[PDB]
Amino acid sequence: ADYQTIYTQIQARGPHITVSGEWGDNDRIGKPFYSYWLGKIGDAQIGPIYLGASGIAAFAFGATAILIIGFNMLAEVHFDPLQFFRQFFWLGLYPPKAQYGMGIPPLHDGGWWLMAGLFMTLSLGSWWIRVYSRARALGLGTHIAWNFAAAIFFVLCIGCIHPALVGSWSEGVPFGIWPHIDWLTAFSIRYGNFYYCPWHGFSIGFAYGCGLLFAAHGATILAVARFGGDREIEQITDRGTAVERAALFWRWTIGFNATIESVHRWGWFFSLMVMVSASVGILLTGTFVDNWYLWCVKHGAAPDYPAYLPATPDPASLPGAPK
Amino acid sequence: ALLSFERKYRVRGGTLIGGDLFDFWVGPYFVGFFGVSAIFFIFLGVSLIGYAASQGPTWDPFAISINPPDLKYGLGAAPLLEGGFWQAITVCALGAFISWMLREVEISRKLGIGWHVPLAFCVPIFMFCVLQVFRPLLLGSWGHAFPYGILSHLDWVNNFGYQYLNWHYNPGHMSSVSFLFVNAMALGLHGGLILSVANPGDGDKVKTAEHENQYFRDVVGYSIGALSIHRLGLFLASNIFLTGAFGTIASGPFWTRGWPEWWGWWLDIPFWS
Amino acid sequence: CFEPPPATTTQTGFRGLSMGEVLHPATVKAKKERDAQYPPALPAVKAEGPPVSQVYKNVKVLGNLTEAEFLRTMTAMTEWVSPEEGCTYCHDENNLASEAKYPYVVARRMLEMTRAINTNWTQHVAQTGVTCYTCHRGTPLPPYVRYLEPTLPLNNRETPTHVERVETRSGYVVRLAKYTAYSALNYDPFTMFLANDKRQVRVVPQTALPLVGVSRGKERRPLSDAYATFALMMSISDSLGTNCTFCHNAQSFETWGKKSTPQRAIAWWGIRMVRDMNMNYLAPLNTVLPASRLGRQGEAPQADCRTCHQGVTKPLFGASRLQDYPELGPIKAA
Amino acid sequence: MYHGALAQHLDIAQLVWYAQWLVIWTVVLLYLRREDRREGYPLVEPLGLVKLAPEDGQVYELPYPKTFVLPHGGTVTVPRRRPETRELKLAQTDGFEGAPLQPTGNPLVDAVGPASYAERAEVVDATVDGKAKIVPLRVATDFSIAEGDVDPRGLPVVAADGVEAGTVTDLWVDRSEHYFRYLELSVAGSARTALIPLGFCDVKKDKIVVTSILSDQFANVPRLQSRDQITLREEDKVSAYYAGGLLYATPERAEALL
Ligand code: BCB
Ligand code: BCB
Ligand code: BCB
Ligand SMILES: C/C=C1/c2cc3[nH]c4c(c3C)C(=O)[C@H](C(=O)OC)c4c3nc(cc4[nH]c(cc(n2)[C@@H]1C)c(C(C)=O)c4C)[C@@H](C)[C@@H]3CCC(=O)OC/C=C(\C)CCC[C@H](C)CCC[C@H](C)CCCC(C)C
Ligand SMILES: C/C=C1/c2cc3[nH]c4c(c3C)C(=O)[C@H](C(=O)OC)c4c3nc(cc4[nH]c(cc(n2)[C@@H]1C)c(C(C)=O)c4C)[C@@H](C)[C@@H]3CCC(=O)OC/C=C(\C)CCC[C@H](C)CCC[C@H](C)CCCC(C)C
Ligand SMILES: CC(C)=CCC/C(C)=C/CC/C(C)=C\CC/C(C)=C/CC/C(C)=C/CC/C(C)=C/CC/C(C)=C/CC/C(C)=C/CC/C(C)=C/CC1=C(C)C(=O)c2ccccc2C1=O
Ligand code: HEC
Ligand code: HEC
Ligand SMILES: CC(C)=CCC/C(C)=C/C=C/C(C)=C/C=C/C(C)=C/C=C\C=C(C)\C=C\C=C(/C)CC/C=C(\C)CCCC(C)C
Ligand SMILES: CCCCCCCCCCCC[N+](C)(C)[O-]
Ligand SMILES: CCCCCCCCCCCC[N+](C)(C)[O-]
Ligand SMILES: CCCCCCCCCCCC[N+](C)(C)[O-]
Ligand SMILES: CCCCCCCCCCCC[N+](C)(C)[O-]
Ligand SMILES: CCCCCCCCCCCC[N+](C)(C)[O-]
Ligand SMILES: CCCCCCCCCCCC[N+](C)(C)[O-]
Ligand SMILES: CCCCCCCCCCCC[N+](C)(C)[O-]
Ligand SMILES: CCCCCCCCCCCC[N+](C)(C)[O-]
Repeated sequence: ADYQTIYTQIQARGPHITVSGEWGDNDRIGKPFYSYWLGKIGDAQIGPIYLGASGIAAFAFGATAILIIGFNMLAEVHFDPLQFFRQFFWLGLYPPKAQYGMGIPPLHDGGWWLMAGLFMTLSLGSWWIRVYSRARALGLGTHIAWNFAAAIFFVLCIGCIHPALVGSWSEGVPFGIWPHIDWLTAFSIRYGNFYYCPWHGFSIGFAYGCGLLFAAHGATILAVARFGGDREIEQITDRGTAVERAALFWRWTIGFNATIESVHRWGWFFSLMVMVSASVGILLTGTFVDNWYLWCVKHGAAPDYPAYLPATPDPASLPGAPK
Repeated sequence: ALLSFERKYRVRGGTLIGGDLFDFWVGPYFVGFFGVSAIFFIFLGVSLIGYAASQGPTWDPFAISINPPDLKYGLGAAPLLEGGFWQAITVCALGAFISWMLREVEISRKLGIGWHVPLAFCVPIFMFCVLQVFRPLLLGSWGHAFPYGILSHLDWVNNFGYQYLNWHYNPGHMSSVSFLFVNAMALGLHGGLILSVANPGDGDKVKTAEHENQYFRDVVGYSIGALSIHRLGLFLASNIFLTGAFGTIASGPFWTRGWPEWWGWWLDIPFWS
Repeated sequence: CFEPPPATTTQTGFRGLSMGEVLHPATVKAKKERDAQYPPALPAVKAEGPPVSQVYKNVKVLGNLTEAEFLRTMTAMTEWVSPEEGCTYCHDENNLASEAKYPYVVARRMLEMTRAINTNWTQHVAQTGVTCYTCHRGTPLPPYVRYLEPTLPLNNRETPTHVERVETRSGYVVRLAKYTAYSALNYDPFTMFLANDKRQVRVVPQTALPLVGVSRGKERRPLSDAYATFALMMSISDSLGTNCTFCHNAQSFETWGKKSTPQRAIAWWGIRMVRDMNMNYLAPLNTVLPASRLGRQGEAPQADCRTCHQGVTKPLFGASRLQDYPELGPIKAA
Repeated sequence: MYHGALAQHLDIAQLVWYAQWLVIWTVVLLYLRREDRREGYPLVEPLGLVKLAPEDGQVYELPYPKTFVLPHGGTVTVPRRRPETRELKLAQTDGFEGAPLQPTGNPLVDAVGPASYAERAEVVDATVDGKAKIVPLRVATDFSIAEGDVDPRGLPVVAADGVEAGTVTDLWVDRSEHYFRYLELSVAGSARTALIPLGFCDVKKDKIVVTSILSDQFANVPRLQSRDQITLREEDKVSAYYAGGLLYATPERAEALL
C-alpha cells in the first residue's frame, strides 16, 4: 500500500512561510507552533491567524447573539447552574408562540429571538467580508465567498425570508440543540411532509452527491499521490501522468471523465446547489404550496398502497359524530 | 476514439479473474470479467423491475413500488407477487454493486494506481447491506427492508424514523448528519480554493501552494494541506455511513423505545435529578 | 443504556412501509405481570328480595340492585379503590348512609362517570369497558393524573426529587420533556388539548395550494400549533407504549382512509371521551376534594390517556369485567 | 382562490420544477461537461480521419480556450493540440479496435502502460519566491526531519526480491509545502544514484522496503539531468518507472491475481 496516503511516515520541518497580501500583513497575530501528532495527518503548523476589522466585528456580533441566547436559556432554568448544564440540549430561545404577524414581538414571546437573529446575521455578514477580502488581498478568486453566500442565504430563508413571505415570525428556527431540531418536524408536518417537496429531493441528491464526489475525488487523488496528484495547481497548468491516470480510471469505469480543474467545478457546483435547492424549496413553501404530499397527488406522482388493516374513515365525517 | 494521451495506457493485464478472456474495451468502457457479471446482474435486475412494475397499478415512474414481503414470511422465499420480485432484485442489485467494485479494482491495477476508489465504494455497498440484509436478519424478516420505488423508499424512511418517535435524537443519526453537512461544506471550500488559485481573474497570475495555505491560515488559523484535504474528504464522506450504520442497526435490535428517551442516561443521573 | 435483542415487531401497514409496533419482551412481560393484579370477579350472587332503593336510606345510583348484588358492588369498589383503607375510607362505620366523608360523594360521581363511559363511549371502550380499577389500580389517588401544570414523577406513587417538585422552577423543562417522551417540545399537551375542547388537534392543510384568506399574516395559525400537536402525539404514543405507525402512515398524517389504521379512529373517540370526563365529571370535583388534593390553581387532578392505558395499547391488555359487573354499564335506556 | 394557482391548471411550483431541471441540465451539459474537455480532446481515431474534415461534434463539445498566466512567466492555453509523437513500443494483441496492446520490449525502460509518463515541461517547479521547490536536504539546509521520526540516511533499500538494492543518501523535500517527496539512494553495483517517491517506500527503523521493483531493476531508473534539482517531466518519469513495476516487475504480475 501507499502508506503516505494514510499518514506522513517522515515529517519535514522548516522556516515558516508568509505570503504578503495587499493589506493586512501587520494584523496577523499568534506565534505559530507545531504539533507532531497533527503532522501525521495534516500540516503540523498551527497559527498565526489574521485579525482585521471584519473578523473582529464577526466576533463582537456573534458573541452578542450567543449571550442573548445563553441568558435566555439560563432564565429557562431559573438561573440554576447545575440545571443549566444538565438540561442544556433541551433549552432554547424561541420565536413568538403567538400570532402577531410581522409585528415586533414582545421580549417575553419572541423579541429576544429576533434580536439574536439580527446579531447572528450581522456576524455572518462580517465573516463573509473576511472570507471575500482575504481572497482579494492574496490575489485569489472569490469562489469560496460565493459558495458561502449561498449557505448564508439559506439561513436567511429559514430564519426570516420565509417568515416574512408568509407574514409570521412564529415560523422561524429556534436557537437551541434540540429546539432547532424540533422545528424540522413541526415545519415538515405543517407543510404536508417534506419528503414530497421536490427541492428537498434536489437538495438531498446534491448533498448525497457531495458525499459521493468527495469520497471519489479524495480517493482518486490518494490513488495517484505516488505521481504527485495532490499538487493540483501544477497538474492544471501542466497535465501530468497523475491526472491522465485519474481521468482514465473514470473514463474506463463510467464512460466519461473530468479534468483535474473541472472536478473542482463539479464539487463547487454540488455544494452550492445543496443550498440553492433548499432555498428555492423554502421560498415556495407556504407561499405557493401548502401541502407537498397533496401537491404530488394532484400532479399524479405519489405512490398509493393497499390497506393492510381496514381502511378507516374520518370519524368526524360520520353521521352523528361530535366535533 | 481515444483521449489524446490514452493509447499508451491501453495495455493488457491487471485482471483479478479471467485474464485475457475479457481484457478489452467497448467504446470507452473497460469490460473484464466483472464488467460481464455487472451487465448480467443489471440486465436481470432491470428486467425483473419491468416485469414487476407491469403487474402493479401504475407506469408513473414516481409511483412505481416493488416491495418486500409481509413480516410473516420471516426469512423465507415469498411468492413473486408478494415480495419475491423484491428478493430477486435485491440479490441482483448486490451482485451488480460488488461486480462494479471489483471491476474498479481491475482498472486500478491496469493503471498502476491505488485501490482507494473501490475501497471507498465498499462503504455505500456496506450501508445498503445494513439496511436490506443485516438489520432484517437481526429482526428476523426480509419485510423490514426498504422498497424499490422513487418515492415509496422515502415513505419507508419516514415511517421507520417515526417508529422511534423522533429519529433526529438517534446519536448515530446525529453523527451521520454532522458528517453529511461538514463534508458538503468542505467540498465547497476545497473546490473553491483550488479554483480561486487557478482563476484569480483579470489576466492576473495563477497563484501557488503557498497562497493556498496562506488563505486558510489567515481565515481560520490553520491549513491542513493539499494531500491531507483529500484524505480528510474521504474520511468525512465515509463516516456519513460508517457512523450512521450504528444508528440504523441499533434501532429495533438494541433499542425499542423512542430515541429521545435514550438520553435519559444523561438527564436522569441521580446527582442532578 | 441499550435494550438487548430479540425485539418483537408487528405489521400495521402494507408490506415495505416500516409500519408497526417495536417491543421489548421483558418490558411487555413486566407490564403483563403488573396488569395481572386486576382482582378476579367476585362470585356471582343470586338476585333476590327487594331493590336496595327500598331497603337502604341514601342510595341514588344503584337503587335497582338487590341487597347481595349491591354489597358485592361495594366489595369490588373497596378492592379496586381503597383496599388498604377499606370500607371506612368512604363510610362512617356507624352510619353507612352518611355522606360526611368526601370520598363518598366523589365515589357516587365516579359511579356515574364509569356508567357514562361504558354506556355513552362504546366507540372507544367497546365491550371491554372500564372499572374503577382501570384508573385507580388499588389506591384512592390513581397513579397517573394531570394538573394544569406538568408534574413529576408521572407515577405519583414514586417519591419526587427536589427538582421534580412543582415548586422548584429550575426543573420545569424536565417536567415538560418527560410528558412528551423526552422531547424538547415547549408545550404541555394536557392543558392544551385534553382538559377541554377549546383547541383543534389538526394543523395540516387539506389542499395542495394555499387558500387566499387564510394563509397570510394574522390569518394563519402560528407554527407553534404544529409543535403542540407533535407534543400531544409524542405524549399519546408514550401513554400507550406505542409509536406513530400504530395509527398513521407517516406518508400523510393528515389523511384517513387507507393512510390510517382503525386504532386511529378509536384514538379520535378517546380524545372526545377524555374531554367529556374532564370537563363534566373530574374538573368540577374541586368544590368537593380537600385543598390538599388540589393543584396550585385550585384544580382537581384530571385524566389523560395514560390514566387508563398506563403504557399499554389497551388498558390491562384488554382484560374486562363488563359482564361480571353490569351495574357499571352499559345501562339500558328507560 | 389559491396563492400560486395560474391559468390553464398550472401552478407556480410546477413551473419551477421544469425551470430547475433546465438550469441543472444547462450547467451540467453546456458548462461542466465542456470544462471536462480541456484535456485530451479532440479524440484520436484508430484508423483514418482527423484534419481531413473534423466533425461538427468535435467543435460543439469544446469550450472556448482559456489562457493561464503563470506565476514565473509564460502562459498556457487549454484546450490545445497535443498529439503524442514518441513511437510506442506496443503491438496490437488482436485486430478489433478495443483489444489491448502489449509491450514489444522492456516496458519499464520503454515507458508504456502503467510505466507511462506525460510530456510535462522540462522546467523545475518553483517556490513562490522562485527557488527550486523539490530539493535534497544537502541543498535545503534550513529544513530537517521532525524529532520522533526515522532518519533514513544510511539505511538499506530492500527490493521486492528481498535483496538489498542500495543505500539511502538523502531526502528531497518540497520547500513550498514542507513535505518529503523522494528518497535518494546509491545503487548497488552501478555507479549512480536514483530517486524514489516516498509513496513507493515502506519506511522501517532498519530498512526501506520497496515492493514495486526488483533489486536489479534499480539500475534503469530514469536519471536526472542535474544532481540537485528535478524537472516536472523527470518527476513523472521517475514515479512512472516504479508504478510500471507493479504490473511488470515479474511476468506473473500482469496475469489474473486470483
Ligand atoms: C436511509 C435513507 C435512504 C435514502 C433516503 C433518501 C432521501 C431522503 C431522498 C433520496 C433521494 C434519492 N434516492 Mg435514496 N436511494 C437511491 C436513489 C435515490 C434517487 C431516486 C434520489 C436522488 C439520490 C441521489 O442523487 O444520490 C446522490 C447520487 C448522485 C447525485 C449520483 C446519481 C444517482 C442517480 C440520480 C440515481 C438514480 C436511481 C434510479 C432512479 C433508481 C433505479 C436504478 C435502475 C432502475 C436503473 C438508491 C439507488 C438507494 C439504494 C440503492 O440504497 C437509495 C437508498 C436510500 N435513500 C436509503 C433507503 N433518498 C431523494 C429524492 O429526490 O427521492 C425522490 C431524496 O429526497
Ligand atoms: C420530519 C422532517 C424532516 C426534514 C425536515 C427538513 C426541513 C424543514 C428542511 C430540510 C432541509 C434539508 N434536508 Mg430534510 N432531510 C435530509 C436532508 C436535508 C438537506 C439536504 C436539506 C437541509 C439543508 C442543509 O444542508 O442544512 C444544513 C446547512 C445549514 C443549516 C447552513 C448553515 C450555514 C451557515 C453559514 C453556518 C453559520 C454558523 C455560525 C458559526 C453560527 C453562529 C452562531 C450564532 C449564535 C452567533 C435527508 C438526507 C433526509 C432523510 C435521509 O430522511 C431528510 C429528512 C427530513 N427532513 C424529514 C422529512 N429538511 C432544508 C430544505 O431543503 O428544505 C427544502 C429545510 O429547510
Ligand atoms: C422521519 C424520519 C427521518 C429520517 C430517517 C432516517 C432513517 C431511518 C435513516 C436515516 C439515515 C440518514 N439520514 Mg435521516 N436525516 C438526514 C440525513 C440522513 C443521512 C446522513 C443518513 C444516511 C442516509 C443513508 O443511509 O443512505 C443510504 C444510501 C445507500 C445505501 C446508497 C447505496 C448506493 C449503491 C451502493 C449504489 C446504487 C447505484 C444505483 C442503483 C445506480 C444507478 C445507475 C445510474 C446512476 C447509471 C438529515 C440531514 C435529516 C434532516 C435534515 O432532518 C434527516 C432527517 C430524518 N431522517 C427524519 C428525522 N434517516 C440512515 C442512518 O444512517 O441513520 C442513522 C437511516 O437509516
Ligand atoms: C453546502 C455548503 C455548506 C456550507 C458552506 C460554507 N460554510 C462556510 C463557508 C462555506 C463555503 C465559508 O467560507 C465559512 C468559513 O469560514 O469556512 C472556513 C463557512 C462557515 N461554516 C461554518 C459552520 C457551518 N457550516 C454549515 C453548513 C454549510 N456550510 C453547508 C453544508 C454548518 C451546518 C449547520 O451544517 C455549520 C455549523 C463556520 C465554520 C463558518 C462560518 C463562520 C461564521 O460565520 O462565524 C461568525 C460567528 C462568529 C465568529 C462567532 C464567534 C463566537 C465566540 C467565539 C464566542 C464568544 C463567547 C462568549 C459568550 C463571549 C463573551 C464576551 C465577553 C468579552 C463579555
Ligand atoms: C459515503 C460514500 C458514498 C459514496 C461513494 C461512492 N459511490 C460510488 C463510488 C464511490 C466512492 C464509485 O466509485 C461509484 C461510481 O462509479 O461513481 C461514479 C459510485 C456509485 N454511486 C452510485 C450511486 C449512489 N451513491 C450514493 C451514495 C454514496 N456513494 C455515499 C454518499 C447514492 C445515495 C442514494 O446516497 C447513490 C444513488 C452510482 C452513480 C455508482 C455506482 C454504479 C454502480 O453500482 O453500477 C452498477 C449497477 C448499476 C449501473 C445498476 C444496478 C441496477 C440494479 C440491478 C437494480 C436496481 C436495484 C436498486 C436497489 C433500486 C433502487 C431504487 C431506488 C429508488 C431506491
Ligand atoms: C434491460 C437492459 C437493456 C439493461 C441494460 C444493459 C446494459 C447496461 C448494457 C450496456 C453494455 C455496454 C455498452 C458495455 C459493456 C461494458 C460495460 C461494463 C459497460 C458499463 C455501462 C454502464 C453500466 C454505465 C453506467 C456508468 C455509471 C454508473 C455512470 C454514472 C455517472 C454518475 C451519475 C456519476 C456521479 C459522480 C459525478 C457527478 C461525476 C462527474 C465528475 C467526474 C466524471 C468525476 C470523476 C473524476 C474524479 C472524481 C477526479 O478526482 C478526477 C481527477 C482528475 C481527473 C479526472 C477526474 C475525474 O474524472
Ligand atoms: C379514570 C378515568 C377513573 C375511573 C374509571 C374512576 N376514577 Fe375515581 N378518580 C379518578 C380521578 C382522576 C380522581 C381524582 C383524583 C383524586 O384522587 O381525588 C378520582 C378520585 C376518586 C376518589 C377520591 C380519592 C381521593 O381524593 O381521596 C374516589 C373515592 C374515587 N375516585 C372512586 C372511584 C370509584 C368508586 C370508581 C368506579 C365506580 C372510580 N373512581 C372510577 C379517576 C377515575
Ligand atoms: C393513535 C393512538 C395515534 C398515535 C400513536 C399517533 N397519533 Fe397522530 N393523530 C391521531 C388522531 C386521532 C389524530 C386526529 C385528532 C383529531 O381530533 O382530529 C391525530 C393527528 C395527527 C396530526 C394532525 C393531522 C392533521 O390533520 O392536521 C399529526 C401531524 C399527527 N397526528 C402526527 C403523529 C405523530 C408524529 C405521531 C407519533 C409521534 C402520532 N401522530 C401518533 C392518532 C394517533
Ligand atoms: C429587521 C428586524 C425588525 C429584525 C431582524 C431581522 C433579521 C435579520 C432576523 C434574522 C433571523 C434569523 C436568520 C434567524 C435564524 C435562526 C436559526 C437558523 C437558528 C438555528 C440553529 C441554532 C442552534 C443549533 C443554536 C444553538 C445555540 C446554542 C446551543 C447557544 C448556547 C449559548 C451559550 C451556552 C452561551 C452561554 C453564555 C452564558 C454567559 C449565559
Ligand atoms: C421579504 C418579502 C416581504 C414580502 C411581504 C409579504 C407580506 C405578508 C403579509 C404580512 C402581514 C403581517 N402583519 C402586517 C399583519 O403583521
Ligand atoms: C426586537 C425588539 C424587542 C421587542 C420590542 C418591544 C419592547 C419590549 C416590550 C414587550 C413587553 C415586555 N415584556 C418583557 C413583557 O415582554
Ligand atoms: C454585515 C456587515 C456589517 C458591517 C460591519 C463590518 C465591518 C467590516 C468592514 C471592513 C472592510 C475592510 N476591507 C475593505 C479592507 O475589507
Ligand atoms: C457551476 C460551476 C461554476 C464553478 C465556478 C464558479 C464561478 C463563480 C465565481 C466567480 C468569481 C471568481 N473571480 C475570479 C472573479 O473572483
Ligand atoms: C422529493 C419529491 C419529488 C416529487 C416530484 C413530484 C413531481 C411532480 C411533477 C410532475 C411529475 C409527472 N408525472 C405525472 C410523471 O408524475
Ligand atoms: C437530483 C440531483 C441532481 C444531480 C445531477 C447528476 C449529474 C450527473 C450527470 C452525468 C452526465 C453524464 N453525461 C456523460 C451524460 O454527460
Ligand atoms: C443471506 C443470508 C440468508 C439468510 C436466510 C436464513 C434462513 C432461511 C430459511 C429458509 C426458508 C425456506 N423457504 C423455502 C421458505 O425459503
Ligand atoms: C448481522 C448478522 C445476523 C445474525 C442473525 C441473528 C439471528 C436472529 C434472527 C431471528 C430469527 C429469524 N426468524 C425465525 C424470526 O425469522
